[PDB]
Amino acid sequence: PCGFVVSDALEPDNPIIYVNTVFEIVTGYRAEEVIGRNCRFLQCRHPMVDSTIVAKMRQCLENGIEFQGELLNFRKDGSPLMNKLRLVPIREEDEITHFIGVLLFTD
Amino acid sequence: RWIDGLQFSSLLWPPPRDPQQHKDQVVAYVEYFGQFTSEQFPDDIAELVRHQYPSTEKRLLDDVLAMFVLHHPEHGHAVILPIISCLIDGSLVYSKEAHPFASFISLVCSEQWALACGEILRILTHYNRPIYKRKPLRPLSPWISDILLAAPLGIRSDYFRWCSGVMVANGAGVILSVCDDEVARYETATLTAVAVPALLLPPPTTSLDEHLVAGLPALEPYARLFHRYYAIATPSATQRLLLGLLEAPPSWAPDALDAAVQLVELLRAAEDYASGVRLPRNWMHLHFLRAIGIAMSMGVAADAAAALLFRILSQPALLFEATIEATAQGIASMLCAHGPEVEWRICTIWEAAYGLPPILSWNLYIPLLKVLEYLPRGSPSEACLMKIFVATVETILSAMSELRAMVHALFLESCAGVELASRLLFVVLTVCVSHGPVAAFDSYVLAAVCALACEVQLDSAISHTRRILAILEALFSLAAAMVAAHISELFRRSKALTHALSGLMRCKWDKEIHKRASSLYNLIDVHSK
Ligand SMILES: *OP(=O)(O)OC[C@@H](O)[C@@H](O)[C@@H](O)Cn1c2nc(=O)[nH]c(=O)c-2nc2cc(C)c(C)cc21
Repeated sequence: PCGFVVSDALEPDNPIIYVNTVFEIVTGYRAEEVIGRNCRFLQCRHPMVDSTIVAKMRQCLENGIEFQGELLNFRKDGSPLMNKLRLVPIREEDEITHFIGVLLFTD
Repeated sequence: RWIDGLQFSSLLWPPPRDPQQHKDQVVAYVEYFGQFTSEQFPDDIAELVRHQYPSTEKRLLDDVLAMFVLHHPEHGHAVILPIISCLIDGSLVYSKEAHPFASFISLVCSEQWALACGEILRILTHYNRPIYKRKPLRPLSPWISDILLAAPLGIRSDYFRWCSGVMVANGAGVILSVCDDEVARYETATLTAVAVPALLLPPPTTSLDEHLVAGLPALEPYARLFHRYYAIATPSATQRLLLGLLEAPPSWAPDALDAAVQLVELLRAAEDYASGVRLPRNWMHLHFLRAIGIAMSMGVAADAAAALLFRILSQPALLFEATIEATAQGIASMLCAHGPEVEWRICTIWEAAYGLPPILSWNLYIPLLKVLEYLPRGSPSEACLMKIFVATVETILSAMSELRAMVHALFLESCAGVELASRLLFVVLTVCVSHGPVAAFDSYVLAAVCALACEVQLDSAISHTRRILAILEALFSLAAAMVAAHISELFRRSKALTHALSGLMRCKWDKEIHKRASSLYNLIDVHSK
């Protein structure tokens, strides 16, 4: 079961706009708390989440390339999971206006 | 010396059954007792009571003790207090038929009688502070109750006026503890029924001097009392109660409105912890909103209830599952029933309430949606909530980007109403173009549509697509032809939306999603150009 998320890359830090229903039920974070926030927070940082893999995203995010990787993220319950994120830059004219994260949670 | 004398009298043996000898004999001892009244008298009776009590037989000593207090209230202190101390000790258990108390309950059931009665209650109040010697309790709370119970309504009302300080133990403490003992041991609540009018409403005018100089007490401690009274009070009684407080003179209340609102705070607060009595599910509407409107419907009394709604709607915590529906449903109903004239006022009070004051936020409007669902079609009330809507949207436009989440909510949260949300989002978009913000609305649609379109193709997820198609399908239908031009221009200048619609068209996994997706598309085509 994939959870989905979208970011407006035209704003600063790509704030979230959409949250899939399963994301709402497997992160405890209903849409209202996380919209306008970037998803920088799902790992919060916390020392044990791999520092490199997080930096590899932001580098990959600038040029606008697909990134597939796997971090451990935790609900605000503190209970941790890990997913393989797929971040998909979407563009048309062709400027990266939106981002789509397709993350598949696994505790 | 003299205690030792009456030690073998008929004072300690059961009262003669003859009424005439009962009366003649008691008349004789009350004069023997009262002959002394020396410095020693309190010390004298104190030895007499602890030594001679408690016994289980009915004795003539009870009646001499009880009467001497009546004929000499000046010395009620020296008589009751030895008993008070043993009640504190545990020497005496208090039974309403325990025999020192059997008669003091009986003398109370005539101005001489009233004063003696009064002082008995005035004494027992001061010693009634809580002790622990199994919760800690107030030792003399129940005795006050049975005396107050077996008593005319005139003195109960004056006991609570005196006790709460309308004109040593906490005044608020005893009233709560004697009102509970009645509820606790008896199965009714008549003392709390006289106490709540006693605190909120002024003395009766016929009692002039008292009436002129009296003040509303501090209502903070009697927050349970009001809950318990309002939990049981027939709805007609509370509207009698509220109006009386509303149209009281200003010497009574600094601001009666502040106190009427304060009362509401306390029943709401006591609702979370009160046990045994639960307020009705429409308690905010039933005991208040029903009444507050009618005042407007029926001289200057109507004028003061109008100040309450401005007060009620300038502090929007009334809206703060089923209580919200009923609270919201109630607001809708008081609007409809009262008449066109009052609705125009209610609505203009509402506008003056919301800064047209509190700030305006989308979170403020989530409750009014549940009110608006119940409103009828085309009424000025609907217009008023939609007018406050535009006010909210105007204000948010003026960092955290509440707007981005708002549109998500109308589009998909089901907060609810596809009928409303189509109408609501139409307003939302129209405000953004006036002022960028229009990109936000432009941007979210693609994100939601395409993310949900991808999820379906790859139970709740399919349900939301249907809703978004219908909201957009209806945005075409309902500057109604003008927004339609914008959506069609939005869809076919972005290749992502273009693809997502097409796959939805051909989806048979869900019957209604592709009937719907087809229609939206054809609507895009015609309004595209
Ligand atoms: O500054 P930093 O190096 O911390 O940034 C890297 C990321 O942590 C952050 O910038 C986001 O881009 C990462 N991100 C997620 N990070 C997570 O830990 N869990 C997730 O589920 C994430 N989903 C994301 C989805 C999208 C669309 C983006 C753009 C980023 C993202």
